[PDB]
Amino acid sequence: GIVEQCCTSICSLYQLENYCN
Amino acid sequence: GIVEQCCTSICSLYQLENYCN
Amino acid sequence: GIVEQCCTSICSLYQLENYCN
Amino acid sequence: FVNQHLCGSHLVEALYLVCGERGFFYTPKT
Amino acid sequence: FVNQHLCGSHLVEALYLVCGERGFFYTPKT
Amino acid sequence: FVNQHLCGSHLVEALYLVCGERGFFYTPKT
Ligand SMILES: [Zn+2]
Repeated sequence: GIVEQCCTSICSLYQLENYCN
Repeated sequence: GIVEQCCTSICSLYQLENYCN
Repeated sequence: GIVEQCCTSICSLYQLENYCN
Repeated sequence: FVNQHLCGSHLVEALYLVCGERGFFYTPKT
Repeated sequence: FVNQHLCGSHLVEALYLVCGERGFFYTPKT
Repeated sequence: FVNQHLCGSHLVEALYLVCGERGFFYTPKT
């Protein structure tokens, strides 16, 4: 999830846009 | 103190309110 | 540089002012 | 874009800029 | 509320929201 | 002044306050 994809690992722009509405 | 209670260890809401006026 | 002087090591006020214009 | 580990309020700020008008869900589960 | 180690300007911001009108003393001694 | 390791947006904020009207160049190379 949000903390394992973007804080535990290095995300990107579109992995972060996945958590939008 | 403030750095050992809330940064070195995990504080709460009311341990943080202790450092108010 | 900027990341090795001020993030990898401990900078100061005037080492940070070096990166101004 | 950033090449890093976004954590805490940094992580919520990134989510604030990138989504914009859509908004986001911040769910901090492990 | 947060379940974490509040450090630096995060720690001062937390102290800013939670105290409010009372204000706070930030004293960073080890 | 701060006696610490300034990293990320903290590092850019420090550079924002201290330079002011002059501005700055943020170049994050390793
Ligand atoms: Zn931070």
